[PDB]
Amino acid sequence: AKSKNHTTHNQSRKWHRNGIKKPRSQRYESLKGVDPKFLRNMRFAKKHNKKGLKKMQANNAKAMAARAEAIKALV
Amino acid sequence: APSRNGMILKPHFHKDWQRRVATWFNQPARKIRRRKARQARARRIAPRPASGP
Amino acid sequence: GVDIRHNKDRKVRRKEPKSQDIYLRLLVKLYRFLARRTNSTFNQVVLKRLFMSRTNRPPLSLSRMIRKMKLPGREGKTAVVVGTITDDVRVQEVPKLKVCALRVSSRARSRILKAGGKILTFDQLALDSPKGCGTVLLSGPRKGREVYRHFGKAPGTPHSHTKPYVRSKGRKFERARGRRASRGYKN
Amino acid sequence: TNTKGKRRGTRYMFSRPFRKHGVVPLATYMRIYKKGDIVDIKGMGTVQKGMPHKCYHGKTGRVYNVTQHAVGIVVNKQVKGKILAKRINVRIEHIKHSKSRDSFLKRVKENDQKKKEAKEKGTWVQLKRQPAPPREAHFVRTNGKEPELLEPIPYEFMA
Amino acid sequence: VNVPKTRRTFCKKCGKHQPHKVTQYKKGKDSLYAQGKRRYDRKQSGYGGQTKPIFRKKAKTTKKIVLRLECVEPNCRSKRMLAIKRCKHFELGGDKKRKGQVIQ
RNA sequence: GUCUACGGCCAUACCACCCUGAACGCGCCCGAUCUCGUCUGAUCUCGGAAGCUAAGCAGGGUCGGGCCUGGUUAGUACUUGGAUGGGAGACCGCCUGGGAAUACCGGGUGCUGUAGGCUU
RNA sequence: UGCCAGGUGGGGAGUUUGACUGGGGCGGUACACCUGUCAAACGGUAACGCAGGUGUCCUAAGGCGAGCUCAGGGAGGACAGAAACCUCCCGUGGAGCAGAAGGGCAAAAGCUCGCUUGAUCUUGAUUUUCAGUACGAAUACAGACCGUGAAAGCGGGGCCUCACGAUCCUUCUGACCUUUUGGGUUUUAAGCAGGAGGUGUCAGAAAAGUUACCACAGGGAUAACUGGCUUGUGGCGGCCAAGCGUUCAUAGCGACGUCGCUUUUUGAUCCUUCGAUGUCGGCUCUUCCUAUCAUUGUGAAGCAGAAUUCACCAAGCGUUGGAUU
RNA sequence: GGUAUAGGGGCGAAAGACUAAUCGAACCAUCUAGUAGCUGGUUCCCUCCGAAGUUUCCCUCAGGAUAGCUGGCGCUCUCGCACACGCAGUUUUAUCCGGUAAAGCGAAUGAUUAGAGGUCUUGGGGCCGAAACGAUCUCAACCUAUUCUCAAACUUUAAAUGGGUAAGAAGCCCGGCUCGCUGGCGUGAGCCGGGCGUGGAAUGGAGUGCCUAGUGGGCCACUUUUGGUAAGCAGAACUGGCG
RNA sequence: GCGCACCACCGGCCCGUCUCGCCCGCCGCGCCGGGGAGGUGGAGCACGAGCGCACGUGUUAGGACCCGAAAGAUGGUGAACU
Ligand SMILES: [Mg+2]
Ligand SMILES: [Mg+2]
Ligand SMILES: [Mg+2]
Ligand SMILES: [Mg+2]
Ligand SMILES: [Mg+2]
Ligand SMILES: [Mg+2]
Ligand SMILES: [Mg+2]
Ligand SMILES: [Mg+2]
Ligand SMILES: [Mg+2]
Ligand SMILES: [Mg+2]
Ligand SMILES: [Mg+2]
Ligand SMILES: [Mg+2]
Ligand SMILES: [Mg+2]
Ligand SMILES: [Mg+2]
Ligand SMILES: [Mg+2]
Ligand SMILES: [Mg+2]
Ligand SMILES: [Mg+2]
Ligand SMILES: [Mg+2]
Ligand SMILES: [Mg+2]
Ligand SMILES: [Mg+2]
Ligand SMILES: [Mg+2]
Ligand SMILES: [Mg+2]
Ligand SMILES: [Zn+2]
Repeated sequence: AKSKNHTTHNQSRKWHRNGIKKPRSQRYESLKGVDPKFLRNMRFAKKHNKKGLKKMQANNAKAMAARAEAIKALV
Repeated sequence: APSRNGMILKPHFHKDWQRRVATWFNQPARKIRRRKARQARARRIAPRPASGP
Repeated sequence: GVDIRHNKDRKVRRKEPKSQDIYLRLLVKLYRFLARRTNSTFNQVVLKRLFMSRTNRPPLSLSRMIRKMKLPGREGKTAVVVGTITDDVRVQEVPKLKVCALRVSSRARSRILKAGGKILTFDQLALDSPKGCGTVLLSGPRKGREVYRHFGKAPGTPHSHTKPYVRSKGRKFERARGRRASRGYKN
Repeated sequence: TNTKGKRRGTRYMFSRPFRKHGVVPLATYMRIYKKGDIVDIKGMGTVQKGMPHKCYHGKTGRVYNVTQHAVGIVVNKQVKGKILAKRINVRIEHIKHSKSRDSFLKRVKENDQKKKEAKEKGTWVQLKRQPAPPREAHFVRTNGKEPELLEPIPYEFMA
Repeated sequence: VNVPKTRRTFCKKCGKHQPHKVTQYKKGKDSLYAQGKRRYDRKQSGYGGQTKPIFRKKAKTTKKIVLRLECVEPNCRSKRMLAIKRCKHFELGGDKKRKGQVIQ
């Protein structure tokens, strides 16, 4: 009682019935699989981002004032 | 046969359990009989507490 | 002879509530009129959420509603909930809020009225704000039920954190060959 | 049935071309690969370490990780039902920059130039590409000479 | 295969590379009082015959060699097991073979 | 025009023979106390500047081989899709598109980056 | 005699006696793996397809650094010749890299040296088969101890593609580790983590036959008939013409080659039939076919007569009695 | 006629024979509605959607588990409510991959035919020679320029068909902060602020989550193709059908 | 602009384990107890959603959609045939 061994005859129709999908690309992909040293450095950099925030605030305020002055000069 | 993530269950129904099924249709009659016996015992000891010692 | 697939022609979304209670039917009729007539989409959202089932409108906690109303800008606005407002016991200070919900718990109702807030029904909301102006629409956590902890990637699969269906948790019921590196392998 | 060997069927795929054996040129070793760089993988038989699998040969992916002498590339792979975005570690010698994205970058820069320019002019320029249009009807001038006749050639057996 | 009698490798207790003595690991005695052995003896007692399987389909003709590395540093004497690929001939200090000689 | 040191692409750069090299440079070359290694200062290493283009090296030449790039081969071989096309078959023609490779015949025989020389 | 212990004990009891398979058995492993082809220029793809290989081996045949070039050929030198050793030249690798094959490698990945044991300890991530689960194998990292080289660097086994193993149990190694239950100490024991002892039917039962005295549930998924496709084989018929025929290829034959027909032989297939289609022969009887043995009518001769064979229309009518099986 | 031997027992001049029409283990009742991956059957209507005989594992091959195909229930959003994101058994424009068809063997490996020039080399039969590479050919493996025919496990070349990516807002251009990483200054990555929108053609509304039956014997055909003389034979690839 | 629910990512917290370390307290100063940083393992936290009843579907243990063996065991009846 020998039977059929292997085939791929009807498989393509089954694959294409339910809309074969390209993998869903999502913004901000995960960081799994990256070297630990680089991740450690990134974590340390993000840990101290809050430090020296007033410098960023002052620089942003100065830039906003300069942009407003430039807009007024243009007008 | 398991099928796509069901619990692993082990029912204890491999003996002849249907031979020893205990119904509870006697429950209201049992309660009535107990109440009648309790009232009769309370009446037997007229001044003593019905609860007991 | 036209080659068109008919497998996705019938949409499955609800058109009417499955419940047979008559007060919900009256609210459904009122908001059907409001949504089909007024151009406001708030009435459409309220109608759709009224059609939803019990699990699709999870209860909203008092603390979560207070925190959402704490956001700047949405001050002096009426809270609109299509679920049930439930009391939260691990919070002490409750401000005054205007809330609209199908059901309010007795503890939550007492605490809201004690603080000086107002509790309204949807028929009162229609009279007060027929177009839903000046209202904040909120809902409870949809994924709050314990069923979703069992959903997703199957247990016994690498990088999976799904709770398996176990009769009882213990030392000798699971966490063996398949989960121990000393017993065969682990995922 | 066939064997499950990793390098089965790679007799010619992982083979150096004709008269191109020997020392690997050093230009490929000193090319940088930033994150988000589109890269096409081509295996090289000279280097055995960091060898990509035969199914990724000729595929194109994006770099997401970098090591001392290898990079991590996410490459789409179809397995009988779907396309899987999977990440692999490939050494530098089997890695080269893809030139598909540079044409798009050049067109983007040209479009930005054409947007900054001709803006004060007021005339909007065509930025979108278009397929080949009709051949812009013209005149053909047969000065003097008449067209040459081309009669069919009678058959003759040559073999 | 041939391996030397001394092996200067890492020592977990010392924390550094130390010379180690190389000896071949051997099976010990069942001790007659392990929980599994006691359970097996209780199960085999009485009637019913043999209760557990007896393997009778040996296929492999060799066993994996295990090396017993003992730290030679005093006050440590830490042992460790190392397994090497299967081989049917093993020795210690076995004839370093003096490459480039006359064979007879 | 050109050379040296480090290179990039790795024969348009290779191979065989012949001719020419002004200056710097590159080498041949002169020795083994010190450094160093050999059966041998042959190689390597070190110490030098009496001779030389003899050789390497650089340029040029061969109705040169090879190599690179074209024509021919050829719309040929082959090939996607089509027919209630032919033929007993083997196979073949047509419609709709793509399109090779030998023999044979032409052209060419390294460009170039950094730093430093010579022709001042 | 009663109770234990060892031996014997098909007298008796229970059970087993794998799978694939152009039916089954026998034969083989296509049952776990690796190389080239099949395989139709991504990948993947079957047959008891083709050519093969594996269950090993290596203290160096692993890891570094240095120095050389191999196979082969030519020209020479006392014994010395085709092969002993030395010298020069040519030598893209035509040698070697343990094995089967493929790929790869020339101041190497080959040969010779010097030093070593990265064949060490520990978290994760990924690749191969894949369900994208394990095992094995491998790939980039990271944290310590190192080896080597002046250094850049290289190395956590073999240049790469294979060389191997779950639960339970036992054994070894490690922590001033946890419990050993009313408490305390000490032996013992149970745990935690990492190796080994093995399941070759290799995701892993503990397993001998016979039944023609046989039984049950099924199967035309599967054999022994006929009937179906095919015609290797069997049988029959042509095409060319080297030769036999005393001379002369074709009166009669016809090699070396080649084209056909039939299912009156055996074969290949398993399409119908296993809730049953009664088989080998012989006897009796009817009909049909012609690939004609004889008779009717004719063509040909190595046809003189007789006889003989070749061929044509032609199945109307005949094709016997017995010994042996 | 009386009596004795009763079911793993009896009895047997031995046939597995007889033991109440049953004997290679009698009859009666119960365990028992024993088990069956194996046959057969499985009861009203209409409407809507609608399959597979395929991958992996199993003492697995008449069966299961697991992926695949199917149905149901939803949910999150966009809008012919003058005002569109995103996806495709498509094509176009760019940019990578291959080693099959073909072709070649005057190019490598292997097979192989025949003539010209070679004491290249040596050797066998031989002839003119005591012999002589002195003359003449011949057969051996080789060479120098030619020549005939080949390769699924050969190849310098090399298609058609085909397989990945890119065709913008998740993109660019500036300013400033953080870093136990790497560095002579530098990198590289991550954080905040600001400015710039139709990114080839044509067609589609999409995304996402739970349960889930049946299936897991297939067959045929154009084309490519393996074994076999061939087969309405056995076995593969693409597509389309019957089922 | 405030931004539900939800999704993706980056951070934070809890328990086990590994590495490097600096300090805190006492009734009993010890083989005492506690804390940090950096990886990793968990069916976790990160302002909740369960409980009870009823209905439907799917998987099981039961006789288990219905009918069907060749068998096995316990207790009894037969030599009126042979
Ligand atoms: Mg009481
Ligand atoms: Mg006993
Ligand atoms: Mg027996
Ligand atoms: Mg069988
Ligand atoms: Mg091929
Ligand atoms: Mg293909
Ligand atoms: Mg070297
Ligand atoms: Mg390391
Ligand atoms: Mg017999
Ligand atoms: Mg059949
Ligand atoms: Mg024949
Ligand atoms: Mg006559
Ligand atoms: Mg008998
Ligand atoms: Mg039944
Ligand atoms: Mg079965
Ligand atoms: Mg539907
Ligand atoms: Mg339909
Ligand atoms: Mg061909
Ligand atoms: Mg059917
Ligand atoms: Mg279920
Ligand atoms: Mg029955
Ligand atoms: Mg039995
Ligand atoms: Zn030690």
